[PDB]
Amino acid sequence: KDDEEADAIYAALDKRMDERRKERREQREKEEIEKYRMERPKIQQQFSDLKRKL
Amino acid sequence: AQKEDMPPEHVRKIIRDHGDMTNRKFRHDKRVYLGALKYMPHAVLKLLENMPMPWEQIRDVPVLYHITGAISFVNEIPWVIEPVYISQWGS
Amino acid sequence: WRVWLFFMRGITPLLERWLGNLLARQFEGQRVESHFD
Amino acid sequence: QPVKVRVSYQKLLKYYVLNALKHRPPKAQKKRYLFRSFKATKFFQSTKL
Amino acid sequence: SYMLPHLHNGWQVDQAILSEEDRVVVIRFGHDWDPTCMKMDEVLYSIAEKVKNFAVIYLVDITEVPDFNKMYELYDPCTVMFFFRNKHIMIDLGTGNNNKINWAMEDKQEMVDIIETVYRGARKGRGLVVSPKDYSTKYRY
Amino acid sequence: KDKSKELHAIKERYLRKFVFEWDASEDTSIDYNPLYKERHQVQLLGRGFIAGIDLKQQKREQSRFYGDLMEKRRTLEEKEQEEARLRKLRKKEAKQRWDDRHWSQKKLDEMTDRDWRIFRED
RNA sequence: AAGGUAAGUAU
RNA sequence: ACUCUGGUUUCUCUUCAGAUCGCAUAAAUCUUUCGCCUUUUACUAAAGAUUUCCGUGGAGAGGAACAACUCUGAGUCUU
Repeated sequence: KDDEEADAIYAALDKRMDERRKERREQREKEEIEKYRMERPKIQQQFSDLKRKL
Repeated sequence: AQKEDMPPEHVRKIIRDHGDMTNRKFRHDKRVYLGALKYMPHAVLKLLENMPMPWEQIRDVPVLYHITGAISFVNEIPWVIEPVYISQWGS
Repeated sequence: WRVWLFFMRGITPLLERWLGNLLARQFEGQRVESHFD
Repeated sequence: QPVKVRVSYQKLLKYYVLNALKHRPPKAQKKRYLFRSFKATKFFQSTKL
Repeated sequence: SYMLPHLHNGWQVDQAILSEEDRVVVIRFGHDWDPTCMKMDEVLYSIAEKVKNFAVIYLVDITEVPDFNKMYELYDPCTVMFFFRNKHIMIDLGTGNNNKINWAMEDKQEMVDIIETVYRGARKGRGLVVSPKDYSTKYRY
Repeated sequence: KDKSKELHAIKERYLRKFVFEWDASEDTSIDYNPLYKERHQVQLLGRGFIAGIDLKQQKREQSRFYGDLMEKRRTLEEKEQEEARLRKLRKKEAKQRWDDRHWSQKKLDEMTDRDWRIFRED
């Protein structure tokens, strides 16, 4: 089982290289999603009151 | 501890050992071997930027080489003093 | 030499991601109007 | 000077101007270094060649 | 998408292809959430009843059923494949890939024509059928 | 011709294949104004030279205005120092040209290794 | 780089 | 004219980056405007927003070379 312990090394290496801006880009996309949903709400939330009334 | 610099003959012996796919001595070390081949462009980029200049016969560079001979990077950035570099290229 | 190195820095991610997703064990792969309905 | 070298001059200036115009300040990052995490793992060795 | 029958494992896909002896089995490999797959599945649902006599339509989730990803190259976002009497049928679509339809088709008549051509050719014994429409160009003007 | 170029400019203002080469039509350095065509190149006080271009050729393309100004304003005493410097530099460059000459001006016995390989490479 | 795979029986 | 003052180099890690991070300069995706248009994968070239990549500075931390004396200012600094 010397292969499944070697794929993890390269996978962790790739994750470490992605760690440069992972927090700084997954946070900006969060604010973009919130801003987009402020103007255009989700479809399920547009029927939340009606779904409640069922 | 810390990893020391291996003698230059180690990489030569490893590469001569890694002849071809026909040889049956190495057939199971695949994930360790070809998992690092995706970084081949860096090996392309690292040596081309460390190209010896016209005023140098031999340019020894530090090398970070895979333990299986799969890949070798020139682990060095060509840092130069800009007036010295410009004067050398003017010469 | 420097021009092709500047090309190289940009093209390295493409080749790296194309390779690493190719010789890996697991491979990975008009909708605007037919969306909201 | 001939026409082709002149056009070379304007095109080099064009690329220089485009680079200097469409330039954004580099984005903040956590400084993860490659060739430093290779040798951390037991898969790469260092030498001089 | 959520109306057509769903196959949940490779054995179910095997049995679905094996079970039908006089109808072409149309299988959509993909994901319910994929927009291309939603367009393809809504077209299939539109024509599901009309082709009842000579076609049966099933939906297979490749993430849930990755059993045929390697052999059938099910790596495009959407894939439509036709089988007849346990035999994959190829279509000369003009796209360069005769083994599958790997895009969403808008018109519901074109899919009916493709299924009808596949049924005719397969009942005649052919393994390749030339589609009535050449898909080397989207005919956008 | 050029007179109508100005009027044409005034009127215009108011009223598959890989191409490695750059088309000559893309050239912008085309002007009707004699001022903007034959521009006055920077003399740099007769002591500065454009980069890349060799200094020896640049010296003989000089306008000679500053050379005449120097030979006019200079007194005899300060003229002798410049004459001596010019003679010394001329002698040094003559020695350099004598050492760096073609093999046609050298005998076989006095050939150097560099000249030998130059002759062989011909 | 492609949109240029005849299909079918038989081992 | 005095006692204490504690280095520099280098290898890594963790973060923050306003600033020409960079006196240098690529690529990708998306959104618009175009030019080819014949279908993606490549493109024509401007704009906008992003991502990745080649590099960078500051700070903090952890080892090593360093071996430490002293640089150095603090001062009663002395005739």
